[PDB]
Amino acid sequence: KDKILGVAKELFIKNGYNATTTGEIVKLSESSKGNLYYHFKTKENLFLEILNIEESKWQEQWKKEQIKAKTNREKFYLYNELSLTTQYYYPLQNAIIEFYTEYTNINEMNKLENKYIDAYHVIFKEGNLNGEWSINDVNAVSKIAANAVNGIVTFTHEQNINERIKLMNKFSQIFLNGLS
Amino acid sequence: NLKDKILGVAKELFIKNGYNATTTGEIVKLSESSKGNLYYHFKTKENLFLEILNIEESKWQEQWKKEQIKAKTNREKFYLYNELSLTTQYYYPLQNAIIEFYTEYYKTNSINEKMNKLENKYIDAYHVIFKEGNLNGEWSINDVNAVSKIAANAVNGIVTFTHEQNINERIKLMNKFSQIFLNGLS
Ligand SMILES: CN(C)c1ccc(C(=C2C=CC(=[N+](C)C)C=C2)c2ccccc2)cc1
Repeated sequence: KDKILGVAKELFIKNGYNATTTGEIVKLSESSKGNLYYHFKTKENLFLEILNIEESKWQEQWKKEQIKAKTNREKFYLYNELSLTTQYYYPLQNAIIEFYTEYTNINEMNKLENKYIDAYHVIFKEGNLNGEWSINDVNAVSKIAANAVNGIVTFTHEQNINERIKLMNKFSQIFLNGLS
Repeated sequence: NLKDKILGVAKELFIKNGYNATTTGEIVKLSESSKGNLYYHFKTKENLFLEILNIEESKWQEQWKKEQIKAKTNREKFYLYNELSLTTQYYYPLQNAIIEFYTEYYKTNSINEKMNKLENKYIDAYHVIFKEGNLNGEWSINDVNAVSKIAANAVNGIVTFTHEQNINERIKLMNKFSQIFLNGLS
């Protein structure tokens, strides 16, 4: 089970959903095509299970890291820097978008997105309560921030990590200064 | 037209079935050609696709050339460029092929280098906006290169990762973004 999950995740990250075949998982995970079945049934269910684990791991990791930022302003900076460095969830976004632009309401996938946006919602709601900013539509600002940061993460993979952190911090500064 | 008919047919098939499901045997049979000849003009399925994107990219640039004339200030041009990126990607028939292609070859240094040259033309559009804006006194931005990359990546994140099917709400979110972003530059 655990060899199929690890190799699957890696191939999905490296090649996306379509280019990863159950045969290719079978060959590199030392297990039968019927071994993948029963444990996972289908390629889709294996991927969705990988996403469940990834988003739980990401959410665990953020629970621990957010104590390090005292203000919600600092938490926005921190969360966005961590999205670039984390091994969890963010590395799969290209596989996730592809899977999303193919699959049949499994879409009920939207509770995976709402979780990923909810970190910003807490940040922005709590910042509202602690007088750090005034935001009337937190739901909208949360979605905008999350998807914007996701674009900065996902579309700058080619680059040096220090420069990516520098671009991201400038984004965070512009964005927060724009809530003024 | 060996090369041009393969381009047209490949485009149709990429629209119809996406990048991954479309094979070179299909492209060549419907073009009345051969895989040896496809290999000759484009070497790979990957490079054939990249050539289509370059022709399409050129069409997008000429559209923006004539559409930006209706936005008086560079501030208005920023809002418009972002809304156009969104609405165009929403109906664009090659969009799914582009996503499939990108999500497969984004970590391949060979292809991913050529993807960057395409992407940089988008960032250049933003650079012109922000530079012209500096000159016109609409804002004062020190690193126009950084800000242009940030805008381009941020706008396309909003377009790609947003799941709201309602195009009205998507447009509203993008215009809010443009407002926040520009307000942050002051
Ligand atoms: C048809 N059409 C107008 C467009 C089509 C595609 C793009 C994209 C993109 C993403 C990031 C970019 N950056 C960071 C410069 C540039 C382009 C893009 C979206 C999803 C997957 C790959 C690329 C934009 C416009």
